[PDB]
Amino acid sequence: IEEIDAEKTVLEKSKAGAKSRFDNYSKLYDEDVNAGERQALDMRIASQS
Amino acid sequence: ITSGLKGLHMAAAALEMVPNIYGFAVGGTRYGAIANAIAIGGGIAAEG
Repeated sequence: IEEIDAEKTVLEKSKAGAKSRFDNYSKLYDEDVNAGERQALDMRIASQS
Repeated sequence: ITSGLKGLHMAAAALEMVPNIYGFAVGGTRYGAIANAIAIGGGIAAEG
């Protein structure tokens, strides 16, 4: 039974790692473009104008 | 170093207005040095 509790601990660790990946990719997905990237699109269209 | 270098072109454009052929033939100056300098400045701003 002590072994099976240690296995619950290792699944806690893997769960925390996958949760960190999920939150970090969701953050970089929803913040889709930066400020400076939009500034680059501004400079190109200023050159076109 | 692109510096607003169009000022440095406009220095030459302003410096070339005066007629240089003297004597009998009078004139000979360019007239379109100004707009040519404004043109090369408009190019150099886009490159910057």
